[PDB]
Amino acid sequence: MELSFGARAELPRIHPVASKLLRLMQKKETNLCLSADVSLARELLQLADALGPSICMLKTHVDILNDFTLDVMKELITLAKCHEFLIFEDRKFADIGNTVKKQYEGGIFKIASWADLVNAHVVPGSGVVKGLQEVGLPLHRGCLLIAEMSSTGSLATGDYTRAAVRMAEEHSEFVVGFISGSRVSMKPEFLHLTPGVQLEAGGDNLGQQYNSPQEVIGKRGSDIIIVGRGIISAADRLEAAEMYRKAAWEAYLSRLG
Amino acid sequence: MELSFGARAELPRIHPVASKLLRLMQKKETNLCLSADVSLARELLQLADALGPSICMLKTHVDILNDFTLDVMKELITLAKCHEFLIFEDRKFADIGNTVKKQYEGGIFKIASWADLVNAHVVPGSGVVKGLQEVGLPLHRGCLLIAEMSSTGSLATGDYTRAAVRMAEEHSEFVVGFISGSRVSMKPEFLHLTPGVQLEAGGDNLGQQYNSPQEVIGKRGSDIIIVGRGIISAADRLEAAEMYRKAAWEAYLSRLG
Ligand SMILES: *c1cc(=O)[nH]c(=O)n1[C@@H]1O[C@H](COP(=O)(O)O)[C@@H](O)[C@H]1O
Ligand SMILES: *c1cc(=O)[nH]c(=O)n1[C@@H]1O[C@H](COP(=O)(O)O)[C@@H](O)[C@H]1O
Repeated sequence: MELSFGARAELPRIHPVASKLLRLMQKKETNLCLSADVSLARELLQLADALGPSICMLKTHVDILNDFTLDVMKELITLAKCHEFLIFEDRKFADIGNTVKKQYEGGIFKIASWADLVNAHVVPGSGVVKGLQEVGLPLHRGCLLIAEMSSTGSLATGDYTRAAVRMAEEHSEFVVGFISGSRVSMKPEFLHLTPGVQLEAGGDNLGQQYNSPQEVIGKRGSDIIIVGRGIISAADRLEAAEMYRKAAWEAYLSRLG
Repeated sequence: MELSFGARAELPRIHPVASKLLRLMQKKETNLCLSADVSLARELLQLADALGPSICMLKTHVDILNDFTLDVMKELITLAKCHEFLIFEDRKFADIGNTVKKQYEGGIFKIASWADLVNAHVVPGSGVVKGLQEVGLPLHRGCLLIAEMSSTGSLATGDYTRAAVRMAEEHSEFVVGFISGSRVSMKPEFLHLTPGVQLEAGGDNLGQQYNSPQEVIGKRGSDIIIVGRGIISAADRLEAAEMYRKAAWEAYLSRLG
């Protein structure tokens, strides 16, 4: 039974951050997450402001921003609130629980302070979730687990993927979904976000593989497309965002009915 | 056919960074890596200077330093050059090649500018290495691949571990060894570094598991112990560093002859 995003936002077991996301996706007719892979704060903020109305989420790698400051993140939060999107830091935590707690809370980035969502690899065991959870829980944050990767040679397959799904189910108080190439859980309260998405066929020279919105959302049953270069490399990033938005939304509509 | 660290440093296929590390290990009679998990630059620099004579390597998590600057790294390098230890940033890269490249060279940390060694998870496939290599090779750096983890429920086992070893052998121009719990390659050009080490049996509250230096170096055939809290939490950190050094060094001597 396929439910709309709006309905899924009202599921009994839904995390408040997931419900906030699903509600705005429904309101704005977007299941597009912009992967804002830029190195300048000015470009990041200009993108967030211009594309804000077209996206449900903005994915960051703050560790590549050459002029990061917490004030940059303050201005980002302002735009997120104004245009209604969540902020997802793609930190891909992959260390023991005691370490990731500090990497999430502390340092120069203070990620937990501005990021609605973060994600984690499951290779260290559930301790990685337990550690992030100690920080994220009171702050009403959520976490995505990396069940599959988009890159050539990915070891996130078979039993590895299954362990990711189990770990998510076992920590549903904080884990709100997956980074994956397709649906991996049948529980509707879990979000599926998919990177490796472009309108055109291809990859890059460093192992990335691309599939289309239609394939990923329609055929593979994912919820949200994550798109970097497909948008960022366009001359007009707003036009490109709209293109990806309409693709992903219609693919979702067709799956519904 | 086991060779001393001094002999391994001279092997024809040895990477320069590994050779430099092996020679100072022999000179100083230390196969101890200090895990300097502190949140203040002052404390990082203090520990590095005080414990420098006892260690072959200092392992950092620069993303937990509340007051990182590149000047703090310039100074760390001064101490490293004075006391003769390498700097290892335990960044645990786990993203696609295109992204890790920028995370290694760029952002606020400029890791590649100051870290002799970094490490990477193998889960994304070999693109994670090819990306890092593009930055590391020009800068004369080395990389360790994460073949096994110390934590409860680690998925870095069996075929995953084998994939890590193959990935290393196929990228021997940049990969100089492994993060592992035991010897996983029979090639003497590769280093093995093992975290999860304490004199006493135990673990932490978030999935860390500990084995002793004698078990890890002696029985399991690893080269270098990585120790954080075992030293930092002791009342006398110098005496603590010396106990771990002497344990690890004696275990190496006994295995050798
Ligand atoms: C994360 C996990 C994964 O499996 N694949 C990925 O590509 N990523 C991150 O998503 C973004 C893809 O951007 P693009 O290829 O559309 O430009 C990127 O930031 C990568 O780190
Ligand atoms: C990295 C990989 C691994 O498998 N296990 C690890 O513990 N780590 C890192 O090593 C350090 C262990 O420190 P301690 O438990 O001796 O204090 C820590 O920095 C962890 O991130």
